[PDB]
Amino acid sequence: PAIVGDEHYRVAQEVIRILQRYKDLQDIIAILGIDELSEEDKQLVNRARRIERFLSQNMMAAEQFTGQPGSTVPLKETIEAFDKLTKGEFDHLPEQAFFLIGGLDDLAKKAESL
Amino acid sequence: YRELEAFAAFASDLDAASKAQLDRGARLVELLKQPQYSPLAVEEQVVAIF
Amino acid sequence: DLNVEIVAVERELWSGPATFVFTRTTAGEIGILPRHIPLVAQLVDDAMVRVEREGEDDLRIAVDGGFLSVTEETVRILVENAQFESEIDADAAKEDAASDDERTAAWGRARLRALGQ
Amino acid sequence: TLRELRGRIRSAGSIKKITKAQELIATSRIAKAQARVEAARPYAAEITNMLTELAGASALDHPLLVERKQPKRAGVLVVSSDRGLCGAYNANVLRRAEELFSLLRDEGKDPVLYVVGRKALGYFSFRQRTVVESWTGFSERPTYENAREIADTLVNAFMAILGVDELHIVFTEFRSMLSQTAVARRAAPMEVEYVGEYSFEPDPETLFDALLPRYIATRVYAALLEAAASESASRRRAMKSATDNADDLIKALTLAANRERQAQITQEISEIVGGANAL
Repeated sequence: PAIVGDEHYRVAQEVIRILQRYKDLQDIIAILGIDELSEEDKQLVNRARRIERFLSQNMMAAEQFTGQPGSTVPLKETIEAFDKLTKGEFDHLPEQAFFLIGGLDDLAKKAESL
Repeated sequence: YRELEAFAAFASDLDAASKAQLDRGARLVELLKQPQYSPLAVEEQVVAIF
Repeated sequence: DLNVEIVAVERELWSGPATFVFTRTTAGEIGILPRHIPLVAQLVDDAMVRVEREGEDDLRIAVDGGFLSVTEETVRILVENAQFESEIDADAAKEDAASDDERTAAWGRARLRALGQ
Repeated sequence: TLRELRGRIRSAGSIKKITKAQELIATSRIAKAQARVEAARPYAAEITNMLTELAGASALDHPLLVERKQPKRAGVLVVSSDRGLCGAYNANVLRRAEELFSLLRDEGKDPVLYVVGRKALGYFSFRQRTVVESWTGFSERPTYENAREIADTLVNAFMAILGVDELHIVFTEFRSMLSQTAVARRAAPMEVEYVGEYSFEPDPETLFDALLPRYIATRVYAALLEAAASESASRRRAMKSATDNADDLIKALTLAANRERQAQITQEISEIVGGANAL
């Protein structure tokens, strides 16, 4: 936090915490599935999947493979988007709306698309 | 499809759109199925995939 | 002749043939023979049913808040909980007959009125 | 690492055995619950028949049959399992329940929760939505006593204390062993359906009033039995899925254990022959 700021650090640590809890639950996810978790952990997993997919991005170099053009997300927008994600502000959108999306505005666009 | 195929076997029911995707994939996979020693010229491959 | 179908909400209890069926409906005591006009009647809270059929002994049923439907062919008794006389624990009936709860007391009285008490 | 993989293999084998046993037990209990539904059907048919006759001889003005002037509140009876391992079952119910709420919210009626099942009770306890009353311990094997209690509470709330102007039941219909769908039914006010073309004692109106609560109790009982059968079917499917996942995990862990075993043998041979080749 002395370097990137506490707004950035807090969001990054919350994201890492959510993903670590998801990795810990991976065993139950593999055998039984999301359904048998506790409600707290179920919500955590449902937003952990969305955080994991939102970390994906349509890279510029990917244009030769996907055909889609690439996108650049400024750091402030990334911090705000992941802060919203960790707080649950996007738990209603489908998970696929986060694949290779690269931004809040384009996320809303794809959510409208689906 | 190949993710939806596994998902469907255990879901009680699926959306009409999901069933449409399943039925399209079950035909695409059969389309790509091909016998041995029977290569297709790109002229026939494009039509088959079409 | 009549075929008496005592059917509970959970399961069917009895479906044998019968010649006469007697029970205390909310309008008084009623007896039904074959070809009785179609009828629907609510049994009283402590209603008991007595079935007379060819050969076998009279069959007494404790009925909890049942309904009696005389039909062209079947007299169907729909019951919440129905107990034959053979299934009655007499001491339990005697104890329950004095219960404070109105429904429990009515059910105990129905069990007794079947028990011959 | 190989020790961890062997332990994981043992764990997955034990879980495979347990889930396989649960799958077979769930098949047997599907059979039992469906047999109970079949046993309960004839009473429902006959009570519906006599209700139709009474209605044909009734004014149809009982409160259960007429829409409140301004519905400001509505009851929702969510039927849910009291034990887990049923896969999406509870969620499929609960999601539908919330869908119904979104409708009720859009219609200006705030839902009031009545919950049957421990899982739905926890579901709502975490979302802090207050349940007025909850019943538990009979979703696996319901009895008409529980259904009568539920129906009496719901009907008393409808007649009313704040009370409700409407009540729905959300439960998982079992249509076939493959299909189990959460549906929401409005169980009051009932709508009269004129389908087109007897005596009563003392009068058909009093019999109608005494029978409508009984009919609602019977329908709640049928819904609970349907939910139990659907719960057992979902448990069978979820346990089959868990058994398949455990078998796949056992296969993957066996491949990993074999790779680690070969790697350890090769590493040991490398150390031994490096020591010989030095000496």
